[PDB]
Amino acid sequence: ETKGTVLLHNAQEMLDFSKGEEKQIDAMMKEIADMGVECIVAGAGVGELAL
Amino acid sequence: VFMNASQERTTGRQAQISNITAAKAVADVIRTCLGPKAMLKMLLDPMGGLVLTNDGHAILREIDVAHPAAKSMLELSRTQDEEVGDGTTTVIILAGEILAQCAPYLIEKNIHPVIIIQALKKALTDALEVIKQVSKPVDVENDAAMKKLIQASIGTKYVIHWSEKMCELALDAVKTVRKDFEIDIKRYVRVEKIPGGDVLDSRVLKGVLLNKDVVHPKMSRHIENPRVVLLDCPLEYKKGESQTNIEIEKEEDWNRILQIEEEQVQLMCEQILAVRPTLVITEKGVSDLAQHYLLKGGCSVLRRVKKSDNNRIARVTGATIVNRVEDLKESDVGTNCGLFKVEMIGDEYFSFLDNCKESGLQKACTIMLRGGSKDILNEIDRNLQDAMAVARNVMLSPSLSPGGGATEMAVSVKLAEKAKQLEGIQQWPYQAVADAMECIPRTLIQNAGGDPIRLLSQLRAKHAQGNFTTGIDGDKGKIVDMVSYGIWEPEVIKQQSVKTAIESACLLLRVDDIVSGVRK
Amino acid sequence: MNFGSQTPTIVVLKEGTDASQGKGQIISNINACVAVQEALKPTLGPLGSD
Amino acid sequence: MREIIHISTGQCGNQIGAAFWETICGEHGLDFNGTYHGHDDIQKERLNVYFNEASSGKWVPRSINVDLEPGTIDAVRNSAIGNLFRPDNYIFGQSSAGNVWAKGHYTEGAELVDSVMDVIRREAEGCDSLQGFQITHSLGGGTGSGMGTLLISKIREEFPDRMMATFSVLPSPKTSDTVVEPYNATLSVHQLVEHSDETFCIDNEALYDICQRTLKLNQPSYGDLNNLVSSVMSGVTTSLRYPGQLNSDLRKLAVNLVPFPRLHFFMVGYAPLTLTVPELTQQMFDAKNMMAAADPRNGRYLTVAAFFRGKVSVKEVEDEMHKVQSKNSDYNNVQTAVCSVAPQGLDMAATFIANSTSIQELFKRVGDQFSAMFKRKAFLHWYTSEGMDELEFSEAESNMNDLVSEYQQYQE
Amino acid sequence: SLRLPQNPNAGLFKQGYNSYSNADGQIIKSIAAIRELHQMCLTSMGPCGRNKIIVNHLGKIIITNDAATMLRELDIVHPAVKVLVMATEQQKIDMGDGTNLVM
Amino acid sequence: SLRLPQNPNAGLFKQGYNSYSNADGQIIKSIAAIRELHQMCLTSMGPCGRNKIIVNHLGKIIITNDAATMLRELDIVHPAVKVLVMATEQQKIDMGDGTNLVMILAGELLNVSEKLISMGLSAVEIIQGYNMARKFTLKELDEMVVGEITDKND
Amino acid sequence: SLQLLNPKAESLRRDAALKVNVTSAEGLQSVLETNLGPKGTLKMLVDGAGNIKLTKDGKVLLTEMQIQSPTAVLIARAAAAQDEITGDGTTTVVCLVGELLRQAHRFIQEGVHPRIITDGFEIARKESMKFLDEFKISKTNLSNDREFLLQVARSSLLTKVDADLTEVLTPIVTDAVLSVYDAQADNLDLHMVEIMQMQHLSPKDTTFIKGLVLDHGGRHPDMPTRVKNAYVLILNVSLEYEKTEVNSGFFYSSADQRDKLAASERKFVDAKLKKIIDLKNEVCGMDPDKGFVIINQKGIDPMSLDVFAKHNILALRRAKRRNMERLQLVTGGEAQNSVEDLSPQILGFSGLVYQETIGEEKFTYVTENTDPKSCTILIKGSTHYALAQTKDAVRDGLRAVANVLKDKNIIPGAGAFYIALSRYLRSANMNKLGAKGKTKTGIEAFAEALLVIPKTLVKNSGFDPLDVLAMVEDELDDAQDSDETRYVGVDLNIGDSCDPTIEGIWDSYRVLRNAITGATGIASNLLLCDELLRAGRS
Amino acid sequence: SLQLLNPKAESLRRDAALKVNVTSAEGLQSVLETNLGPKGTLKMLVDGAGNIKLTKDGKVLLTEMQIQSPTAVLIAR
Ligand SMILES: Nc1nc2c(ncn2[C@@H]2O[C@H](COP(=O)(O)OP(=O)(O)OP(=O)(O)O)[C@@H](O)[C@H]2O)c(=O)[nH]1
Ligand SMILES: Nc1ncnc2c1ncn2[C@@H]1O[C@H](COP(=O)(O)OP(=O)(O)O)[C@@H](O)[C@H]1O
Ligand SMILES: Nc1ncnc2c1ncn2[C@@H]1O[C@H](COP(=O)(O)OP(=O)(O)O)[C@@H](O)[C@H]1O
Ligand SMILES: Nc1ncnc2c1ncn2[C@@H]1O[C@H](COP(=O)(O)OP(=O)(O)O)[C@@H](O)[C@H]1O
Ligand SMILES: Nc1ncnc2c1ncn2[C@@H]1O[C@H](COP(=O)(O)OP(=O)(O)O)[C@@H](O)[C@H]1O
Ligand SMILES: [Mg+2]
Ligand SMILES: [Mg+2]
Repeated sequence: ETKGTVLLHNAQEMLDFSKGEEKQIDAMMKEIADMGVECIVAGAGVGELAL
Repeated sequence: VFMNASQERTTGRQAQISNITAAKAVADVIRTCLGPKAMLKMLLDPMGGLVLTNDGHAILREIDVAHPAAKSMLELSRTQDEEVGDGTTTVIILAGEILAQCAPYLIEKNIHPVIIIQALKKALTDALEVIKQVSKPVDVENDAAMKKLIQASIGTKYVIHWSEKMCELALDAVKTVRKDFEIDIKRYVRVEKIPGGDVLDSRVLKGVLLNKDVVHPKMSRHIENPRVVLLDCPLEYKKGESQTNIEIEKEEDWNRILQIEEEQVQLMCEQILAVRPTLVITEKGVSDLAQHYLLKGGCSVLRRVKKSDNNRIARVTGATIVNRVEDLKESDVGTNCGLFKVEMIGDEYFSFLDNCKESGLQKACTIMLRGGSKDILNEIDRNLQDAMAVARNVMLSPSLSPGGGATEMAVSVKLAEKAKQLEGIQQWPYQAVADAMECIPRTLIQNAGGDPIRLLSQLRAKHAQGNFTTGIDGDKGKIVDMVSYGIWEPEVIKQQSVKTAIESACLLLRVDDIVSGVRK
Repeated sequence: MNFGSQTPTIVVLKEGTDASQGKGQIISNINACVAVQEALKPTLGPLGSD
Repeated sequence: MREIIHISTGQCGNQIGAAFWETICGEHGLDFNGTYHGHDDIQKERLNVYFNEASSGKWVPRSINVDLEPGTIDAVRNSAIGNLFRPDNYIFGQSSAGNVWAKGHYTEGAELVDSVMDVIRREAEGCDSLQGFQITHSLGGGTGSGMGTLLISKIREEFPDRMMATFSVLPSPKTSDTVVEPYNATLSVHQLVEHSDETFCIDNEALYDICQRTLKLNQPSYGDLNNLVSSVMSGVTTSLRYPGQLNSDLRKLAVNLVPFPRLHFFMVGYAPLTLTVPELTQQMFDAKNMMAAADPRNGRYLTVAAFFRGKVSVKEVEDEMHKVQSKNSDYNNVQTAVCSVAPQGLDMAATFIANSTSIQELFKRVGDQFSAMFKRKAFLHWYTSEGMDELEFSEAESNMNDLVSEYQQYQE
Repeated sequence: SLRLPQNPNAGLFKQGYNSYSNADGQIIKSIAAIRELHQMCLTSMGPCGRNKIIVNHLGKIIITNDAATMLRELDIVHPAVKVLVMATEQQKIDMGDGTNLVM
Repeated sequence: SLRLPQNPNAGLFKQGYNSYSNADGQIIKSIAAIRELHQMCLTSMGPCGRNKIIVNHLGKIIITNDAATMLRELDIVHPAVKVLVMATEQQKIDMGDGTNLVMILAGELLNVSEKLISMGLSAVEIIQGYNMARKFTLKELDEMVVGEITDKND
Repeated sequence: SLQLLNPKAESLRRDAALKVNVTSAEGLQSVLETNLGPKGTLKMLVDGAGNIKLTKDGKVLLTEMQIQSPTAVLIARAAAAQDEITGDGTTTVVCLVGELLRQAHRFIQEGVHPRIITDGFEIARKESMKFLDEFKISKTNLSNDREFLLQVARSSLLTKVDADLTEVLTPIVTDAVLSVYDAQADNLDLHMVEIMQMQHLSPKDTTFIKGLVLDHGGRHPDMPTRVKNAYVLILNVSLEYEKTEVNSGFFYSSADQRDKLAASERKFVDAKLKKIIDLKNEVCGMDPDKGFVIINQKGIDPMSLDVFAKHNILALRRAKRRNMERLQLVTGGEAQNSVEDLSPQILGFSGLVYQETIGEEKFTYVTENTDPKSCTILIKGSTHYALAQTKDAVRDGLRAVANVLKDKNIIPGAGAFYIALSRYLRSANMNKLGAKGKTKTGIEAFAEALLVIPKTLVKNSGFDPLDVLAMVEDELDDAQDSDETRYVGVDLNIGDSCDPTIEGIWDSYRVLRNAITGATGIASNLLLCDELLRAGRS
Repeated sequence: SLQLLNPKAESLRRDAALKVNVTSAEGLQSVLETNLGPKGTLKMLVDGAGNIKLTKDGKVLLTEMQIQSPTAVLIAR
């Protein structure tokens, strides 16, 4: 909520910051799905990577 | 064309004629506003309020005249109000006459406006001499005579009926502010108003009167011996001066940042509880959290109190203005507080602070006014300023001049007698000074409804033979000596009236031309 | 007792009547004649202009 | 956070607020009946910042309009834009502040403020994300100045953190006829600085110049002025109601534009006052487009922040900044915020808000009037009668010595 | 406290009528106002008196130290002055000199 | 003679303020002001009632036969007519049924009261009459009731 | 004098200033003459749009209609200031200043001075203060007579509303005032008694609630609606996020630090919720039967509402300053603001807590307390003006009955006070008084001005005002010789005299005292003023 | 009721007409009563043409000065 801004001190964080996201979102989403859900009602705007 | 001027240059004799007519017009507005039977004046300001009074100063504040010579007459009331505080209408009504009597000569016998000025300084020098001789001293410690001295000015106001209470109200207030030379000042005299109630139960109480209540409900509404401690600072965490920007890297930092906000207010509250005060009066606002542990010791928290109301609390409770809380000691804590109590009035809450009453700093106080309406409060408040102004002159100067026009009439007689022995060119303006000094009793006779022809003739016949304290009774309209009448005024008001009135004429008489509309 | 709200004062002379006191008007009258005089100043003489 | 309340106080406050809502409602789309006829998600997905979805979608703005002159509130209400605001919101009580800080303020804070704290409480309880409050007051009047000061204080007490943004309208020396304008404007700032978190300065005298120079309306009507004020407000609020990250959300605005705490005052700058990003560059920074009387060239910019709108890329703006910084170096400061939506009526605008030492001119002026033209203790009895003393005035002039000093201290 | 009640005898005599009674100050208003024209006849008095140029509405210019002749052409709005005007004319049609002494 | 004094001591209040006492047949006019929009409601009561085109400020139109709905959009000047607007608004919020009955009954009580005030009945007795009639009216509605549902779903 | 100084101005002096103060007084008197009394006419006020608000209070009429005259604004402040602290006697002040000016103006035309006339009013006022001591009657509060409080409540309520509203709303006030008296005998009106608006079935359905009612309820559906035994908790701490004084970015480097940091951000809220869970563990016994409710003064984050919903804890947010100062009086607990130091002693007690909702709004009801030190008066109404009429009626009724318990005396009304002062001032020997000269008519002017008030009550009923005082005068002529102390009244139903002692008509003590004091001060100041003018810069 | 017949008409009834009749009579009384007796004051009827005339009789004062109020016309007649 307070000044969400990237910070990358070296190239090692630059390489992993782009795929870190994929992995994390994917993990949350897989978690949601092992429960056998097939439709989710969102309350606000949904991002493209989560979609 | 030429420069921004020469619209209609009023030059020569007609320019001074308009000034004497304009200066006379200012006195005619408040001609009836003098004496014990004086009429009131309701002026309508353009903002939306209303000023109900008979004081010449308060009347001339609201009026606006688009003329430069009359505005110099307008400023003389500020000279009298911010010097003593009594006799403002006396200043305006006397000068009008001085400018008016000198006019015949200016218009006709062609005496140049500088020779009149030289005649007036010798009249001014002789006026202070006879005013010094006619005045008798009086003892300052006599409370019986002091009550009659204070109520001399109240008699020309609406609250003469409550004069038995106002003199006791004003005498107790003046002695409280009086410092043990004998210098006093009205800035600590609190003019707080309470609409409604009866004048009889209205009384002065030693201490202050706030408009606010306590914050938390569990605060003690009745304390036997309060211990007041003044605070200036915010009691809450504040942003701070420099460009700050904390950068947070770990998850255990943000909860730490919000936790030190709780611990800093604990640190400033815990050191306040080293002395264990009962009442903590903060200048700026208060937080909901610090107040909570101020409660865990037995203090009492209030809302933001303006500076003014804290400097009076510092002299009442004996505390000092404190901002740094780390340097708080036991010596600077207020003590000897009488009582704490909160009354319920529908307008707002009111917290009372009473004093134990038992050299040092001068003590302050708040005078309770219980009028009929809002205008009655403002009317009575100006009466206290006019009544308490009289009490300062007797302490600064033990002399006491007779009232009822006897002082100014004494100036009229001696200047008239000495004008014959002053043979020369200065005789005509010197004799015209007595013609205006005999008008301030003439105005009293006109308001009383009597004939000033035979009264002034009877006055001058008895003034030389009978005594120097003869005067006109404003109520009955007969000649009654001031010794038996028992009403006296200070001599300082007579000095400012004669000095300010003559010094105003010396300025306006030198006016030659009037040119309006030059530039900003 | 009065007929209305206020009562403006009377001007003694008629509205728009020009009047002035002192030595300024007689100097203006003399300067007015000198202004007419300057038109006929170079005309005087058998070597003047029309 | 998600929502911000919008208090409007005073005759100037109510007028500017009515204009502001007239702009906002049409911006992201709602007929004055509250119904949403807009297309589509972009205009609806941040509508919860300033509107309360009621059952049935009768959106209603979250605004508290207050005034001590029944008449102004009444006019606005009986007019158009009279179905949106809930009837209970208006809080209006006789008589009139009377164009006095002292009187109006104390007397009606004593009453109107209590009623306002009551309305600010329950209606707001209704949200789950207070972020702060936006107040529109007139610095120089009676009700607005006095009440504003009281309310700001009262609210800050009941909502510690909550940011606090103002859009006070500074007085016009020439066109503000009333003589006691400076003597109020001074007492208002005394308390605006101690409490507020970000404030914007708008001067009627400056508004006249822009109305007559660019717009060329022969006689400015308060209406024109109001429309221009409304446009800047709309840009700053879009900085807020459109999904975005550049200065996303109020608190961010504050952090970005406030170097140190005792400097809240901003100089709005807006163009295309009646297009290519290079064209609008000159219009933003032209010395004549400022809505502040003081000249900014003689002064010194501290933190610049430009809010573009309409079709503009990242690089259009970045290249522009690179070009501009190069020539006005004597006057590295930059902050860009591109938006996607466009001005109602025009394709692309660019609002400009920079902190500048030049405000100290607009305060040296006001202090000069306050002191010099009241060394003679003129028109003071009106204030001493209400109850407040003269020590308070001495404190007020003292704190402007301070403001001026600050700006001078940050070496103009 | 903005607009007055407008003197509720306004149902009586029309706005063109002006009353200037006493107590209000009529005598003070009059004796003074007429001091301007008193200086006119005073300056034009004696053998060294100054004649006064009076241009009427038609344009017929007259220059005189004779006071009467003056007040005949002066259109004077003040009524209290006019008592002195035709009172001086009585001296003209009758005695014939002193027009200036009686004024 | 040419002009009146035009109501002296009228500067006590503003020029825009006006008083309207019971005299001068003004209570009859208020009954007539109710009669203007009451006749609109007659053509809208029952199954053969006719809807109303009530275009509004915006242009947003609604066609309708309900007393509470139509009165929301119309801006009314007479305060006595606004009592019927808020009275029908209370009917719609609480029960949501019988708004035309409120408008047509309360308008006719003012209609028959036009005859009572003209006869010379004091206004205090008129309120006591309808209150005593109301206590008997609500009492008899419970007495002459027939039938009941007794099942939530059928 | 003012025209040559100011180029534009207005000036009235020595006859118009007197006519203005009397004409404006008679004009404003005629407005509020018909409203005075029980059978007076109602008065609506529709300002701009058509907002409607209905009441008979003179303060609402004066403080809503803008007035231009300079005299009436002083009558407005006088009528307002007397009512703002006392709550009763508004139109009485206007009638006294409205009548005392015209009753003195006839003698100003005769040529009597204004100074000596006002001197007669002041010395006559001191006689009325001496008469209040003998005219009043002592009443002991230890008896706790509920019938005496019922009769006082019907005095003001019959004036504003009819008998249908008076009978149902009278015991609502009596039950609220019955709890005011205690051993300390300290009166508290603003904190204890409150008014709240609620659009509901009708005005007649106003009921009394012994506990504190709140205008909010549970946001989530799963949270409990009704609770049998709810122990309240007061916390002034704000549980949504706290922004944090200049704190800026959670500079995150990889994507994970982000999740970690958001979780971190909450940790501050869970640190305070855990203290509530630790408090619930102490009072966990009889959890299905008992319950727990939390009331916050500031907002609560919606993320934390699910925590309370899982434990079946009722949540209420954004309470008023006054309600936090009243929960201790109702529930009997103690207040708390922080979450560090908790105990079971500060928790209150409640016998019944339930919620009822209508439309979009929802109300929370609390009642059935063990020893409630305060209560509320939830007024029902149909329209907005119906609430405003009940606002002024309850506001003026509570202040009138509360003043009876402040003192140990009460003044009977119905013209007994004014008729008694008439015979006292007209029959008292003048040699005992210190006034002499032309003070003969000043006693008669003020004594005769008081008679116009009780016949103004008759002017609304339509009877002949001079004829219904004939038997009143004849009754007091024989009552003094009959050796029977009785006080007459003015009954408007039959047009004959009555006794307020048995009928229950009463009036407070400080109302008539402050009314004549405020009226005599205003009327005296208006008489002495002999000039009006307007001047200033604008 | 009169406005329905003639919108341009006016009417004061039963309290405003009584104050007009009494105030116009008292206003006419306060101006014209000063001429009563030998010590009365002299009036100067200065019309627009500048004609000056001194008198104390109420007939010629009211004849030259036209009366606007309807009540005082009945008293002048
Ligand atoms: N910029 C701007 N200023 C306005 C407008 N209308 C009024 N003002 C300002 O309003 C100021 C005076 O109005 P306020 O002080 O708000 O008046 P008020 O005190 O609320 O009115 P009362 O409460 O009745 O006394 C002046 O300085 C004007 O500059 C407007 O449309 N635009
Ligand atoms: N009772 C009285 N009788 C006669 N003269 C009085 C009386 N009281 C005051 N005066 C005169 O009135 C003048 C002004 O007094 P006061 O009214 O107290 O001051 P101000 O003019 O400031 O109101 C004094 O110079 C005094 O001579
Ligand atoms: N050479 C002179 N020496 C002394 N006095 C003179 C001389 N010439 C004229 N006067 C005086 O000047 C005065 C002018 O008076 P004037 O006003 O003309 O008389 P009237 O008013 O009768 O017409 C005369 O009274 C006369 O005495
Ligand atoms: N087909 C019908 N035959 C006879 N009476 C009917 C018929 N339909 C409706 N009514 C009557 O007409 C009345 C109209 O009621 P109304 O006030 O319009 O109801 P609502 O509150 O739904 O508008 C009803 O009370 C009903 O008794
Ligand atoms: N039912 C009644 N019978 C007799 N007198 C009454 C009745 N109701 C009110 N009064 C009288 O009316 C007067 C005014 O009452 P109230 O309305 O409380 O004060 P105000 O009119 O000043 O607001 C009181 O003096 C009271 O005696
Ligand atoms: Mg004095
Ligand atoms: Mg009452």
